Amino acid sequence: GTVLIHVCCAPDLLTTIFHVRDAEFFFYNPNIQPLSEYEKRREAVDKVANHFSLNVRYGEYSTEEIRKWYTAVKDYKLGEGSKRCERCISFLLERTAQEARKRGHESFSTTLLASPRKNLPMIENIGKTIEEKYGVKFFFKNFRKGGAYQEGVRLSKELGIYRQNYCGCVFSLLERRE
Ligand SMILES: Nc1nc2c(ncn2[C@@H]2O[C@H](COP(=O)(O)O)[C@@H](O)[C@H]2O)c(=O)[nH]1
Ligand code: SF4
Ligand SMILES: [Cl-]
Ligand SMILES: [Fe+3]
Repeated sequence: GTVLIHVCCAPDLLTTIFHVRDAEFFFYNPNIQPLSEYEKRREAVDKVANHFSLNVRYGEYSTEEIRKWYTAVKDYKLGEGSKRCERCISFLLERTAQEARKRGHESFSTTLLASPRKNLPMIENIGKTIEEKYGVKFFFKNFRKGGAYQEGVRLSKELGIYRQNYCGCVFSLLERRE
């Protein structure tokens, strides 16, 4: 009855932990470029985990791992919200479900469900598709409900947690400029 929860960023982790109790977290995001930004986001997650004694596992981040992600999304390099993001989130959640099976967790989820930008129907579709493939149950919750999003905002402010202004990939950084 344990869940492995992919973590995109510390602000969305803060929103999520208002609602989840006995979870292992999995910080895996080869979509975040460049390395300096990956490390800044990772350190914010580490700060939250130390503050609240969370159990966080950190996934692979390497030139090889980034190349695998880029292959998955390359054919739609379109805007945010399109087939490119469907491929990106499926890549992240596939790796998470793989890890969940390896570590004995019967369920998996993602803090992307707490992000106000993301498309919840798209994420739930991806999660349920991956559930069918790996036999790890996808746990869906609107993590922003119950006032948790605003609750994540005030914890982020009090803790001094880095709050990014682009989704993470190079494409989203360019779309930020335009
Ligand atoms: N700082 C912060 N970023 C978030 C949060 N939730 C999702 N994000 C990500 O940060 C990106 C910031 O993009 P923008 O704020 O320019 O729209 C979003 O598109 C999303 O991918 C959050 O709660 N706080
Ligand atoms: S905008 Fe976000 S979800 Fe879409 S491809 Fe880039 S990192 Fe992935
Ligand atoms: Cl995010
Ligand atoms: Fe996030």
